[PDB]
Amino acid sequence: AIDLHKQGRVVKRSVVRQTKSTNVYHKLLIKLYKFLVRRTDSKFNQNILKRLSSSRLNKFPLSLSRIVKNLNETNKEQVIVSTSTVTNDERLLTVPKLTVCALKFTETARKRILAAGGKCLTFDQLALKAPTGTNCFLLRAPKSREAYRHWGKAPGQRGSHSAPYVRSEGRKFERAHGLK
Amino acid sequence: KTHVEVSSARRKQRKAHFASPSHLRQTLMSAHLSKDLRSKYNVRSMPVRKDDEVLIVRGKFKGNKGKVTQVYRKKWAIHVEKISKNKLNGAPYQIPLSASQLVLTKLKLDKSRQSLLTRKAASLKT
Amino acid sequence: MKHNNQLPVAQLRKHQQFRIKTFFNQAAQKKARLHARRAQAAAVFPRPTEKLQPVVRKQTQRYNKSTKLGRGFTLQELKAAGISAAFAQSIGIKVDHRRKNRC
Amino acid sequence: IKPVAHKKIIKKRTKKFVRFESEDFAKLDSSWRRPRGIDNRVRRRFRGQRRMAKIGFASDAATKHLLPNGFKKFLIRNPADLEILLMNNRTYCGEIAHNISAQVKAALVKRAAELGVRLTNANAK
Amino acid sequence: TSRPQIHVHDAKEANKQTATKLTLPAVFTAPIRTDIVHKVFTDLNKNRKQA
Amino acid sequence: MSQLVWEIVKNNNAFLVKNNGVAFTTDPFSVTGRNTQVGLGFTHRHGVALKGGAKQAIATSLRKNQSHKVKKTGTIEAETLTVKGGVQRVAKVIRGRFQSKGLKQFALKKLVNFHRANVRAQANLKAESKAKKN
Amino acid sequence: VSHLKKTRKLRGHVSHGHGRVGKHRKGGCRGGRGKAGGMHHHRILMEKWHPGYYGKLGMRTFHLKKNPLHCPVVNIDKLWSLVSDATRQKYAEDKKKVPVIDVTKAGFFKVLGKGRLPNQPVVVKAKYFSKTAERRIVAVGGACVLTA
Amino acid sequence: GRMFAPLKTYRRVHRRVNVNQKRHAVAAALAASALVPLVFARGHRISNVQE
Amino acid sequence: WTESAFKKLNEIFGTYSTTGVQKSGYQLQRPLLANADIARIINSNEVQSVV
RNA sequence: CACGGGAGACCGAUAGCGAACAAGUACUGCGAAGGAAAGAUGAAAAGAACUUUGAAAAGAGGGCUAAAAGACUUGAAACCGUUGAGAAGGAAGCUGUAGAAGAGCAAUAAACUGGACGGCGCAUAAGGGGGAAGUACUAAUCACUGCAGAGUCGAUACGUAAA
RNA sequence: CUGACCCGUCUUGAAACACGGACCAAGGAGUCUAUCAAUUAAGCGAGUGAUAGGGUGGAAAAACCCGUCCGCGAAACGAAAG
RNA sequence: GAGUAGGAGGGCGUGAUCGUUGCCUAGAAGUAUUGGGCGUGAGCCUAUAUGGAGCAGCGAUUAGUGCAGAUCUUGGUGGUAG
Ligand SMILES: [Mg+2]
Ligand SMILES: [Mg+2]
Ligand SMILES: [Mg+2]
Ligand SMILES: [Mg+2]
Ligand SMILES: [Mg+2]
Ligand SMILES: [Mg+2]
Ligand SMILES: [Mg+2]
Ligand SMILES: [Mg+2]
Ligand SMILES: [Mg+2]
Ligand SMILES: [Mg+2]
Ligand SMILES: [Mg+2]
Ligand SMILES: [Mg+2]
Ligand SMILES: [Mg+2]
Ligand SMILES: [Mg+2]
Ligand SMILES: [Mg+2]
Ligand SMILES: [Mg+2]
Ligand SMILES: [Mg+2]
Ligand SMILES: [Mg+2]
Ligand SMILES: [Mg+2]
Ligand SMILES: [Mg+2]
Ligand SMILES: [Mg+2]
Ligand SMILES: [Mg+2]
Ligand SMILES: [Mg+2]
Ligand SMILES: [Mg+2]
Ligand SMILES: [Mg+2]
Ligand SMILES: [Mg+2]
Ligand SMILES: [Mg+2]
Repeated sequence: AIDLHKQGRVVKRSVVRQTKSTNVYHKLLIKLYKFLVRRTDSKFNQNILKRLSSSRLNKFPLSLSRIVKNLNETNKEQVIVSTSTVTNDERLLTVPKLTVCALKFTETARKRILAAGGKCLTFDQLALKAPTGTNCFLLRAPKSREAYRHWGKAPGQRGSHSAPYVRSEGRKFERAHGLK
Repeated sequence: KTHVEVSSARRKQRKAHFASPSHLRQTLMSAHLSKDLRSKYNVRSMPVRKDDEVLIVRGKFKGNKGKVTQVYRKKWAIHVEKISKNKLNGAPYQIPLSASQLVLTKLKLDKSRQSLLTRKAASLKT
Repeated sequence: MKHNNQLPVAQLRKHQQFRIKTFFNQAAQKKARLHARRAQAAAVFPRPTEKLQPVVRKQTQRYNKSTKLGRGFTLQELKAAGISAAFAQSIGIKVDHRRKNRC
Repeated sequence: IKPVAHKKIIKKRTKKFVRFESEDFAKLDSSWRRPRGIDNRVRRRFRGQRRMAKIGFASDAATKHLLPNGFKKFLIRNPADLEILLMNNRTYCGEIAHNISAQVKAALVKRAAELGVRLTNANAK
Repeated sequence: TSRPQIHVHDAKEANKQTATKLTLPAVFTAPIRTDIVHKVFTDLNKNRKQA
Repeated sequence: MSQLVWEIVKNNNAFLVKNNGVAFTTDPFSVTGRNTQVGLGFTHRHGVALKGGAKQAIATSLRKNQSHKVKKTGTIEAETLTVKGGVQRVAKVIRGRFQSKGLKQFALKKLVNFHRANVRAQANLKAESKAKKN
Repeated sequence: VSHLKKTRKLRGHVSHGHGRVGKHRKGGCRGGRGKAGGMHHHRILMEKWHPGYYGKLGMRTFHLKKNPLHCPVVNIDKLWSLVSDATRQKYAEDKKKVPVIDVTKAGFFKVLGKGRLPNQPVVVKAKYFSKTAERRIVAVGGACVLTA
Repeated sequence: GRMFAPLKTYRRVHRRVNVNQKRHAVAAALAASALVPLVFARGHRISNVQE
Repeated sequence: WTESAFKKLNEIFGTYSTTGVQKSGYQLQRPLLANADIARIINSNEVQSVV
């Protein structure tokens, strides 16, 4: 008998989600990056693996405007890789020359990036280009969603700015003085 | 099958068969014609009658040939002369037969028959 | 009544058992409509399927920008066409007597 | 006759695990079930009671699924399965299904002797 | 993704390629995702039922 | 491919038979009866089928890649060789087609066992024709 | 469906995970049916997750007609995104005449400025404009036109 | 006596698939139909078939 | 397949250059990996130099 | 709802309408009203001839039949009788460990692999030439990518008052 | 030889002088419809998706194409004028 | 390496549907077993006997899917007891 927490069987939450997707291709891409991860001591690949094993919802959108906004002098020559789907921002007027690598390009994002003199890359290609991730730029998109506003603090606790779940927005809906 | 109004249900058909009124039954129980007769009337099958000559094609009694004594439609039986079995007390009893296991060697001929045959041949060859 | 989820909105409060509607006829119904239409053509053969419909603007501020098929022609219009309502009707034209031209 | 190497096969417990109080009733069969009772002796590990089914009891991975004749058990459904035993001949023994008819049995026995395969259900006269 | 030319065979003859050689359509290119076949097949089967 | 096909057919293959959670395959070209990338002949490149004929002749079937050609050599599944030397011939053929150590061992197994098999079969066919006659 | 559901894994556990003490019972346990006692024993619920549920707000509309209140909004940033690329480029190079964008045909009525505009000149035909919409439109080298 | 949940007519059996996924499905299906390993893997007998 | 069949296949579906006609804007799936051989990719120069 | 049609990821004789059947029947209630149970011998009655003992039911012989399957398909459990092997001084059963007796067409066992040689029957070996098919390379050709003339189809908030 | 109270249940407390259970077979209890949410796999993405309905189609209620509107997102804050 | 209430992960067994691989008058299902074995366990395979027409595996789809109890339903039976 020993007094160890969780009996030394403590589960490790520090790990990479085992993905259940069914596109045979994700599983394969993943075989690839498992290789690159154990046999390459490059953080970049390990990173790619963690983020490609993401919850369907945990993959977040990259927009052309997002890329454009994050660009340094060196960011421009560098391969841009998002772990996610890349999409067009209709409100981006001129589109730079880009070599981008994502999982998925909205056909609009593709058309505009290509017709601007750009190149679209897939991770099997990226592997071949720079396994160490040399001169590569890994884009982590910003995280927004509606769910987030119902979370946080509860709706009507002191200083709660969180949103209530309501079936309609009207003067009559949870917009009237509560029972105070 | 081509037609929505054709019942494919086991139930409905079995029903039709066993619920068959006499006249339709006679049709349902019918025999196959001899090579000769087939050729003569240009007709494959014929509904059996009580005066016909037949050959038992299949059964312990296969191979025997004779006249049809009784068409007992209710019992679903055809009786053929000398197709009986004898009982230990010395009492004879007929042995029933399913038409579709018979073959028609010689028909009972008469006007109505000939007309039927004629219609069949008619749609057939034409 | 337990968690943070949105206040339910009762549905089955009355006896709905008597009040349910089922959509299986839909399958056959579509079909029926088809044949109806077709049998119309055949019986109407030399003539067109749908009778003549004028056009107007829609009735709402938001709909004004769009175009809509009217039920009938304005007597004013038949006049400028030179047709009597009766005749236009013998022709396959659709007439509507309560509609008026303000433009 | 093609045995392979054994670790000596060691069986942790022989006696079947009998469902509690199933000797008392006809309505109760002996197929094991785990007592949820609140008072339940067994569920509580009372000194003297059955030790209920446990994992410490699972036989070692090496001997697990080993026949007393030395082979792993392979079930013959159709003829085809036989042939598979060819590349596997030394590891497994054949077992011909009960649903397979006498003629097809002799057939598969012949085929077995040919493919050099061992048969547990083989007909001995 | 290969798009080799495919021979259009002749019926009258056991094995004869007609003079016609046709480059392969992209449909045959399409990724083989089983997920999508699965879901779709499932639901579409379900669509035949009578209540 | 062998990768994509693995993932595709690993579970649903029509050559599949299970025993106590051990998956075996009916594949004629299987180098091991068991269902594994390697066991599965219709998937990867190395697979062999062997049939007896004309007293020594082994029909060797060399799993061959999917082919669009001018002439059709054999079944799309594979290539078909009649070998009269059989055992020795096929042993060579194997040595050529299976470079790695294991695959060699396995194929060869398929051979030894195959052959002795075909020998017994011969004996039996003999006794059978002499049974039909006498 | 069915074989995924809890029941299957609950068979033989006697309480169906409803508890031995508190088992699964009728409305009394729900705390009364529906929105029952929201104001009383359910106070905490209502207050906490649907605050402002009970009460009244300002002005009754006896018959509210939405159709005439209908006013889709557009922002400056999406303007050039409405008309094709052909247009804005061809009049970037050509200063002879300037582009007219009808927000109307796109199904929008008021134009609000949101982002900023290319320095290339435009005319925009809309039902309404925001002080800033007009600001940025004019400053760009562009013009605002009132439609109905 | 009556059932646990007497079963109704209005149980919703039929499901509706997004067009794009119906299509993607048919596609990937066709894609599949083109490779020997797969159709052989389905149990079809293609041995004497050519191309 | 027929000729008419096989040929219409493309018009109906389309290809990574063009949309489909019959599907009126259907674009076939965009592959996740150009090359489905992880063999090629794990086993090439770039890979192993670094490995 | 009535008479018709067809159908089903329904049910399958304690299910399915209450009723697969002389079922809204038998039966009960002054009455309004209540309301069940109950389907499968066999391919064919060939439904058990005849002898014998019985007052009779029936038994023993004998026979039909693929089989008695004989008021009838299969024929589980509870319960009961017979036959076998055991056991018991105010109950029984049971975990762990050994032993005894009883019942047995036996599931385990010194076999298996190879070298050399012998006796038998069958095939034709390695090595060498050879080199169809295969893979790899590689010019000339050619799918695909790229560029792209002429015809036909389409699109187009480029353009015109429309063209 | 050593160990061995009757199970199920409610209870702080059950072998209880707590309740149900003489025995056996078959039957026998978290479903179905709707609603919102969180998570997981899918598709597409500033868009997305139809429904109704049209049009074709297998023997067949499938399927396959069309579907000017509509939903929901894309703008919010106000009782409201705005 | 304990565990009631409770939760999670894997697995056993049962209908029916779309597939795939097969078995059966040379005897399927069902049934009995002091025959031989396999799983820690749901359960399994075989043998013999009976039986006399249908069955089974594998991948999915779906569920009126697993009973010792509810003074539970219907039916059949005990001890009391000649
Ligand atoms: Mg310990
Ligand atoms: Mg408001
Ligand atoms: Mg006929
Ligand atoms: Mg009607
Ligand atoms: Mg055991
Ligand atoms: Mg669950
Ligand atoms: Mg529990
Ligand atoms: Mg007697
Ligand atoms: Mg018998
Ligand atoms: Mg007894
Ligand atoms: Mg004694
Ligand atoms: Mg005793
Ligand atoms: Mg004694
Ligand atoms: Mg003691
Ligand atoms: Mg007891
Ligand atoms: Mg007491
Ligand atoms: Mg009480
Ligand atoms: Mg529809
Ligand atoms: Mg909105
Ligand atoms: Mg059922
Ligand atoms: Mg027999
Ligand atoms: Mg099984
Ligand atoms: Mg027998
Ligand atoms: Mg299953
Ligand atoms: Mg039961
Ligand atoms: Mg019971
Ligand atoms: Mg009594």
